[PDB]
Amino acid sequence: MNIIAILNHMGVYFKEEPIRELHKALEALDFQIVYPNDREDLLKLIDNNARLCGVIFDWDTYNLDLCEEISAMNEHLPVYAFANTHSTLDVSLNDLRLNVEFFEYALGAAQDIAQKIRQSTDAYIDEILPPLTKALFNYVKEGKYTFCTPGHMGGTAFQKSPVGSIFYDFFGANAMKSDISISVGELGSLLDHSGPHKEAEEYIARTFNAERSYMVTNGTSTANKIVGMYSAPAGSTVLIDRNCHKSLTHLMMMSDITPIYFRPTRNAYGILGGIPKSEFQHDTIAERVAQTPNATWPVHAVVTNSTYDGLLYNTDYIKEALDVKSIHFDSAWVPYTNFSPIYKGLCGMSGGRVEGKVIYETQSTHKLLAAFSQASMIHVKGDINEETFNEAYMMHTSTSPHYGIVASTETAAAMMKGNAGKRLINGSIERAIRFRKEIKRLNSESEGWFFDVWQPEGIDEAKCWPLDSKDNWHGFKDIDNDHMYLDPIKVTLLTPGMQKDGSMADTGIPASIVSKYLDEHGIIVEKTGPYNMLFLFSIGIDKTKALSLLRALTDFKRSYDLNLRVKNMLPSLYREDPEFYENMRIQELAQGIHALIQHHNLPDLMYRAFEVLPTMVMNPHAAFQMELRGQTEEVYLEEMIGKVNANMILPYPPGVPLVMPGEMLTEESRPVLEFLQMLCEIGAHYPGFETDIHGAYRQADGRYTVKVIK
Amino acid sequence: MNIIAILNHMGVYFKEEPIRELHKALEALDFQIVYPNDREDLLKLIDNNARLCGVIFDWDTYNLDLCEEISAMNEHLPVYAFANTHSTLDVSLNDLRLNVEFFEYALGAAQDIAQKIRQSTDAYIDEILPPLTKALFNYVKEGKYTFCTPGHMGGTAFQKSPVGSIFYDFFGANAMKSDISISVGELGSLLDHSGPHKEAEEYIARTFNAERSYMVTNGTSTANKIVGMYSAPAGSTVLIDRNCHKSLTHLMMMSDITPIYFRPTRNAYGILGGIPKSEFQHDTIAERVAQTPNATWPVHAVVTNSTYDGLLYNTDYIKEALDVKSIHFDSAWVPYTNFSPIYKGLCGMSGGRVEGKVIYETQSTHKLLAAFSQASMIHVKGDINEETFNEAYMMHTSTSPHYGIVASTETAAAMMKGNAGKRLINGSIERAIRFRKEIKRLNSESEGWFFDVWQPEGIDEAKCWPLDSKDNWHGFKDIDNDHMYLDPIKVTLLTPGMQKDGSMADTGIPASIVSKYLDEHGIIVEKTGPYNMLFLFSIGIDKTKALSLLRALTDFKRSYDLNLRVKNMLPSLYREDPEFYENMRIQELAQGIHALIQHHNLPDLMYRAFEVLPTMVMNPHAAFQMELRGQTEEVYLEEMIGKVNANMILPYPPGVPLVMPGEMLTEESRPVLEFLQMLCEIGAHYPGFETDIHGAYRQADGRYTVKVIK
Amino acid sequence: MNIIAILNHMGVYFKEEPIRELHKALEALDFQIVYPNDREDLLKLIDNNARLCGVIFDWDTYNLDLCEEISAMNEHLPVYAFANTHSTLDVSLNDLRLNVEFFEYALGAAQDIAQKIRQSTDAYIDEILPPLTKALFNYVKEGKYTFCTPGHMGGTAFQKSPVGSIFYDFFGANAMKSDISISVGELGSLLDHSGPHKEAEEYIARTFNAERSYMVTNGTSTANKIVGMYSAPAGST
Ligand SMILES: Cc1ncc(COP(=O)(O)O)c(/C=N/N[C@H](CCCCN)C(=O)O)c1O
Ligand SMILES: Cc1ncc(COP(=O)(O)O)c(/C=N/N[C@H](CCCCN)C(=O)O)c1O
Ligand SMILES: Cc1ncc(COP(=O)(O)O)c(/C=N/N[C@H](CCCCN)C(=O)O)c1O
Repeated sequence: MNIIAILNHMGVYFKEEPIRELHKALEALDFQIVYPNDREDLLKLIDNNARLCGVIFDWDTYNLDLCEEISAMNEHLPVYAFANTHSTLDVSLNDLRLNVEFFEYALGAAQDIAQKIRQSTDAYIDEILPPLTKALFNYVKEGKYTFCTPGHMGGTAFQKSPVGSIFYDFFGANAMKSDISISVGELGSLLDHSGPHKEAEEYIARTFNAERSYMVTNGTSTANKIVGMYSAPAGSTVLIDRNCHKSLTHLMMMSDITPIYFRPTRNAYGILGGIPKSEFQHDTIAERVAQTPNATWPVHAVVTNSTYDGLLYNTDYIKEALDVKSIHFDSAWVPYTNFSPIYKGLCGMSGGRVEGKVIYETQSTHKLLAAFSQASMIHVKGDINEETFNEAYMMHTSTSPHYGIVASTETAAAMMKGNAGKRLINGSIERAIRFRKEIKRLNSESEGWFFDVWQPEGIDEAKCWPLDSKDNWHGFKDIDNDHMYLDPIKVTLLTPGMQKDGSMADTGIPASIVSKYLDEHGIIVEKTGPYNMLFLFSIGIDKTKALSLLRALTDFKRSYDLNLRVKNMLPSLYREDPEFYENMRIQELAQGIHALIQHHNLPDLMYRAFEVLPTMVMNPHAAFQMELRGQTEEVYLEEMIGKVNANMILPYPPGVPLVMPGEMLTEESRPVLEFLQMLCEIGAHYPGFETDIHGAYRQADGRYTVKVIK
Repeated sequence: MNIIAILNHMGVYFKEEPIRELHKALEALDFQIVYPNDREDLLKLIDNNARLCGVIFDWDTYNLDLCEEISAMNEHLPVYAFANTHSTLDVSLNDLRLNVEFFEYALGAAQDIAQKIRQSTDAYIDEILPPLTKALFNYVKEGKYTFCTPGHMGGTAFQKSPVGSIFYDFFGANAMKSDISISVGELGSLLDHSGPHKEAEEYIARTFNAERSYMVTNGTSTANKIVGMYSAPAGSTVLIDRNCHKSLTHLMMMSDITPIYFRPTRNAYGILGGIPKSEFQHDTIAERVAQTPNATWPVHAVVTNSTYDGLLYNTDYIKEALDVKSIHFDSAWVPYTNFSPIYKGLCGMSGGRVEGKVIYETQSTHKLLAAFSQASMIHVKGDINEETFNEAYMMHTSTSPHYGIVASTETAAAMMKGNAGKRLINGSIERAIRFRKEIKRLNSESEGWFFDVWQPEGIDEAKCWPLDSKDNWHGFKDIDNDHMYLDPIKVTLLTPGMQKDGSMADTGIPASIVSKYLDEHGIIVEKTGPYNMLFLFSIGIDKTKALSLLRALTDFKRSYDLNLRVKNMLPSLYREDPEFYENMRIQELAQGIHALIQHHNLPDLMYRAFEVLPTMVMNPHAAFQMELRGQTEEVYLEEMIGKVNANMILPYPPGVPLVMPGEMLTEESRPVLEFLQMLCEIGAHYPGFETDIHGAYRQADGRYTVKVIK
Repeated sequence: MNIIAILNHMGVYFKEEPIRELHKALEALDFQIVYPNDREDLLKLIDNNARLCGVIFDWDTYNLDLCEEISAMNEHLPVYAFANTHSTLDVSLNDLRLNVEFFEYALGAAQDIAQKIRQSTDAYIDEILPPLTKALFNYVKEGKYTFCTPGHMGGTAFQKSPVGSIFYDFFGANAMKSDISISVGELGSLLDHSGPHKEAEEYIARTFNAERSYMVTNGTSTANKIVGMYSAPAGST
């Protein structure tokens, strides 16, 4: 934050000489001087380099509208205008609102002006920094000696060891000096909500449209556990999205609560759909309560918004129709809502208080914003017991929080403020839309197969595209209108292999092969389905990465059409089993995997298996408790009918839980067993594509076992 | 790790010129060349700089015993010997065991030798690095493009923002690039225990003398909860150290487990003593089970070893005598055991398998070793159900672990390997002992008051000093012999105010004032008691910090004797309340606090309050569940007698839980109430010394309230 | 107050190279480094140059009695001892009374030691400065814009005039920037005996063995008139 831009190269000594003296004086204050050639050059320089901390220009040459253009991108960016002919009568109120400091041309005045510019730079840094992060930076500047934990003592222990010195050099001195504990009392305490930490929370609460905000250092898994534990005492009933993360299952296995599951939809690709509106109706909930033993009217409800693939709910309807006092939205995938108007009414915090209800949002700051991993936010709108919620929060938060993660959470809040943050979010949205349009365009010019994007046909402007019943791009059957919206940030690319009606095509390219190819060429997809790939076009994706992705996809298509050897096209896959892939070509491998999927009819089997709910003999807490007591045995896959499952069965695809602890497979739920057996059979044919079923254990004979209650 | 030391100043061109050529060629490979003046200079240089990666010396001038001296400090540090007169007949087997590579003198041979030295440096780095950290570093060197979480995409989003650019510049590019998720499949999965992660675990298990090892990214709080949840099913009885961390209390509030509390001792200073051997006897436990309602024979037992003040147990006796199938040692404060012989038999992992028992150790790697905060280890010795334990582990571990914390854990394991790690631990122990001896010496030669050190009178050699019933330095009454030992690392300094018999002196200086003075002068103590101050002499403490501490203590004594103004001595304290501290001098403030402590008789009241156990109406789980249901009201301090506490009451001092959730104060436990009232009265007299009682809430009127069940 | 004396010419790399690095890091912080040839040279240099703000020496070569000799001339002058063989057991209470800060020899540790020495230099300057003078210097460092008397506004009016510019160059910028009035409320008021002014009086009273002290800006003529007028009412002898 030490780059100062000086405009103009005028030809009068009485201006150039003071500017050269000021250049020397600023360099004496550790500033880096850059010289844009014109106004447009300066604007581009500001737009591309966030470390530009100041602009110096001649007022005689440029009017104060240049400051308006500068403030359109960064309203806090200090501007220094040198006045020669204009006086105090040449400035208006609107101009006086801009962040301009006025200086004059004079020999020998460079030291004072350089000091003024230094003070202005410090003030700008102070203004844009959030409170807790600024306090942490100041503490690191202090350089105090610690005799407390962590114990590496600001990295000294690492510097005393060779391997530790490598670690120190990799992570740097500042990452070690900022690693502190509550023994440093000037920083306050995360658990006590005191000092800068306290202000941090309020800062966050104002940035994310929340009444109360809590910082979590063990991810949205821990955030979900905290919210669920405060909301649902032992013996209560909770509505749970079936498309819930495994953390909700862990919470259920932790606390004795009775679950009643919302039933979401899906398509042929295996993309999880939204919960139909009827499932939020009071009569449906009452019927499920009556049909569920030891179940009363639910006191908490958890909905996944959005889904992994980017399907957001109209949350106003849910907040109005869900007759539950506590509504929690697992928004791990959408922390950027409230920073763009396209998400209005599509998130838990949207709007104001709900009478007689409390609304929670759990957000993975580290997922779609800029924050270190495990950084999570809990946002509360409504009435809570602050003491009791603080107890539930302390039971899951460590007494030695990582200050880097907490500061990253606060800095993520800070990065969303002002014109710079608005431009960040809007630019990411526009980049994703441009990539989607380019994928469609390339598909049009392509002669033969090419990747498609799972989206509406004619996307034009920046918005969350609604999923209507008339259209068939989304693949959902009889969908509710004004219910589900597609997030433009989450870009799903489709590989060939499925038809418009949901059936399989004669040929197809499993998306896992494309994922491996991208990995070999330095591109990491977020996740891969049977014929879909998810790419996150977050604030961290630039034009370079999008163009590289396009080039890699085109190169894959060219290589596949040429039918190259798997040895050369996928070197890592060949290294997995050189004998099996010695002479195989990419087309033969892709067609073999597609033929396995088609002959076993994976899409229909997966859909049928996930549209029938296994019967709940006991809640997950009871099954886990009897598992901890040793009352469990390992049986084979085919013998699981009539057995109470002890663990969660989470297969890939589709990547969501199919069987919950305390659930039993019957003749009605036999599709679950045959889908699992199909997955086990398919995963044993190609050495680089194994069966991935959490909760199932592969034996030496290749058979798969599950753990069930005796 | 690019510093090469050349020990050579010969006066022959046929050696000098090839060495100069080698210097230029090594500099071309980005090596920093240093020139020690002699053998002793080279040895000191190696001892003081862990970034030295190679030694080049002339074999004619120096025999191979110099390599022996080098390997005494670093057995992997490559040595390059230039042979002129010696041949293959001049090397013995013992010399051949040393890591020495032989070269020859020749013009024009510098490039090949420099390449060989580069390969040797890379081999050295590879040899000392642990596997998972090496994989992380290699992945960062790859520089791939991510379309997955975290979403800052290696820090790109940070570089696109001004405040984010400040954050990026502070933490550095490598910290942000190493932040990844399981979408990068080559690094494996911590949750799945696959790939390099798996190797890391095995590596850790071999370094810490554990059968199995698990890495926790949410601290020893989460590690304790995982161990307890696996070991204690709902409805089971657990033996719990009363000197337990709040995490064990949180686990009891989470799971319906019935606790039976061990009773540790304490001294006049409030230092928590060890649990007497009688509490571990089968008859005592059986009697407690008979008296405790809804209690069976305990299936789990948790012991805090060591204590906060550094008291380790003879763990062999506990393992032999404690008739519990599951014994868990909360060793958050002692992760360096197994790395020094003085701790033999003083930790859970010491020795081998206990027949019919499982032993757990929970270590805060980030507390006394070199690791990032929240890094913890679970060490298991004995038979466990790996699948059930893995489920319990997943229930508390986030699906997006901080890879930096995981790598810091592995690097902490690697830092203990070899002669360098042995020298690190031994140097820390010897530094702590030298500081203790210096404190004793300064006390002996001081005229008047001086800081004391809680230790035996005649500490000479490096060992854990036993606490004998004959000596009275430790202040414990009728202690068992060969039971408790003092860890030399944990240095407790005593300020005047107490007497040798346990009563308080006429005058005294509370340790909080000394703590504030040290904070003002850049020294952070671990924690402060009424008259004691704890300092951690970890591997991160050097001679510089120890001498700085001594200087600061002498400065405090001088300033206090001069009776300076509080305005000048403690500027922050005066800034808290300028009107109250306007004319106060340090002696008056210290004497006022000491007079309050004496008049209220804090030591005797605290001892009595922690000597009587409050009666357990219900276990903490029941109280917390009924608190989550709104069945809790708020009463004042004087009205808690006969009420069931809803939350744990943790007073400071002594910093350990006094009242647990579900416990009720009676006439037998009225000293608890008197002690709490005394603390509330004492904390309202000086604006910088407030009452610190977790679970008690100060109101506007100044009175303190606690909440109980209605 | 930026002259640091470094005292040794040892013949070992593991000490010489860190000292050279510290020399570079101290020059980066605007310090002037001097190299006395021996102990007596250093003592004479300290005696003859009050602008010496620090002494760096090797603890192996010189015991802490050299710090005693230095403190005999200036008890607040910071000394920096580099410890190699001596440990915490080699220092006594009397030595611990001296204003010595201890460092170690290590490559790459120069920036931290330079920052520590800078903080020590600032503390030394603060300790020797009186309160009101310190406040005036700090205010001048703030560089505020005044719309109040004196009216030259920190010397701007002098810089706007040729003869005024000669006057300004002669008297210097700090003299004109420190010439302020009570409109700057943070400096307090001499007439009201408030703020740093009040502290100044107390400071003066302690230094001159007086119960009360008053500052006069019009000489002992005015001081005598004040004392006499308070002491001698009209009509007295
Ligand atoms: C809806 C929802 N709610 C909560 C959480 C827990 O949040 P976390 O602890 O991870 O911060 C997640 C986490 N999903 N990601 C993990 C894998 C890590 C990311 C790999 N690129 C998974 O797929 O299991 C979630 O999807
Ligand atoms: C016996 C025992 N067992 C487990 C834990 C949890 O380990 P953690 O989650 O913190 O890694 C702790 C934690 N003690 N330290 C914390 C914070 C200290 C910060 C200043 N140095 C506290 O005082 O409450 C413990 O003392
Ligand atoms: C006993 C006594 N009491 C008070 C004062 C007034 O003090 P002042 O206003 O000057 O600060 C003076 C002043 N004497 N100085 C002048 C000579 C000027 C300096 C020549 N080098 C004189 O002799 O006339 C004094 O001698």
